[PDB]
Amino acid sequence: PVLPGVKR
Amino acid sequence: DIKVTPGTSELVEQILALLSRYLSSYIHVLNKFISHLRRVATLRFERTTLIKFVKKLRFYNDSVLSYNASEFINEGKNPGADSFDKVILPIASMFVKCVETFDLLNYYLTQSLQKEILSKTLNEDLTLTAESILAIDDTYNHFVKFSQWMIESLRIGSNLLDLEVVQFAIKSADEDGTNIGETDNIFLQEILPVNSEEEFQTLSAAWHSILDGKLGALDEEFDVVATKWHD
Amino acid sequence: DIKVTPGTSELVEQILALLSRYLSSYIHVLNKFISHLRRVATLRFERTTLIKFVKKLRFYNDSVLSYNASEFINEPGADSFDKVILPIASMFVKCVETFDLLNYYLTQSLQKEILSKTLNEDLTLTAESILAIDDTYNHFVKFSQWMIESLRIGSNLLDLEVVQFAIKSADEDGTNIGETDNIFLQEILPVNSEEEFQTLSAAWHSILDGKLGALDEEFDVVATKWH
Repeated sequence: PVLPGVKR
Repeated sequence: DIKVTPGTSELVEQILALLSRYLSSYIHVLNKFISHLRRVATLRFERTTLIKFVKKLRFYNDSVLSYNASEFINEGKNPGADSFDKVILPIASMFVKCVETFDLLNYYLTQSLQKEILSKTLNEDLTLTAESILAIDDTYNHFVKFSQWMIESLRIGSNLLDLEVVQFAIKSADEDGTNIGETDNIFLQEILPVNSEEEFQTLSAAWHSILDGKLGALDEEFDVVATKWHD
Repeated sequence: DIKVTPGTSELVEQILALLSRYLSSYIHVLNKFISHLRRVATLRFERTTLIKFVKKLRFYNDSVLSYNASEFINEPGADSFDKVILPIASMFVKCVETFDLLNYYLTQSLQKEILSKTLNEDLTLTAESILAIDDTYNHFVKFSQWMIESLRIGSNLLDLEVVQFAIKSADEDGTNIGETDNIFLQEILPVNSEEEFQTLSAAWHSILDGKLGALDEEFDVVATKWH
């Protein structure tokens, strides 16, 4: 799950 | 700070359109369900509860569709102008109010009502599929995360814009001490600050594609579950 | 006199379904029109008039889709067939006259108002859609006449204005005693049995669905025009 503007 | 660009009005309209499809998808599938509960006398009052929820979603929807972004955005010369986080504040505020409303509707519809139907009807004709429930959560969790993104990236965050589920995940992880900070929970994943509207628009389009994907999958499961209530 | 046969209950539902699609066609396309007149301030009050009409169509539609035909029929001494049809024919008459009022406003009064206020045709109905409006109307009228006349349940309280106007205008003119292209003057043959009604009804069903199908088409292209 790669959400933009979000540091996983 | 960040000042508005000429394309700000359109950006706002696009973001609100996301929420409109979110609401309409619910209004569509619930109007079908409400219309079907009319023949089941034992669920007479659970029907009226859903009606109250739909009316709230309807109002949330025809308010979104009526809002003209260009009316509340002063541009001028690239000043004097409106700060960019000024025009986003009531948008994210709208999302929060709708998201928390969904959180209320989702629980009643996917937990309480489900258990009440099985107890009253003794069968599973009018229950939600396990496939649809996952679509409900998957869509909700991302609209939550997107709402959080609009707020934290522009640093317009406060206790008044906090979503409950995010705040629950934070404190639950703060108690159990979880962990190194891996992390699997999206509510625990930090938000990178935006330094320009040109970056906000780009990242908004990235979310717009993702949220439409979940919304598209949500529409699919509603079609399937509306078929189960055929007659 | 004719007694009801077991399959009458489903015949009734089949007839009401026809009226339900007729209503839903208007309800569907008018919702699009009302949702677009919201952005045109000069047509604010013309929009509220349409909302009133749509609400009325919603009510007629919700009543039809909720009517359990088997709740009002019993079947040696059972229900006479015409007595169970009268409430259906009465419903059609009430809806037709409503359509007549709505059609005139939507086809005549509103179109000339829109031209006068907006100075362009960006919100007007196409000439083809208007033709489908009347052609559907005229055939639903005729079908409403056939149901009433063939079962001999006619009176002054089930007369349609457009029918009675066509008759009086004919007897006053010269196209009275002719075969005439006018469908409103053509005589109705009295149905001899339950089966004959049920067959001719399915024949009307084929025709009226055809008109309704054509009406659905024109409604889709006029909604496009309102982009």
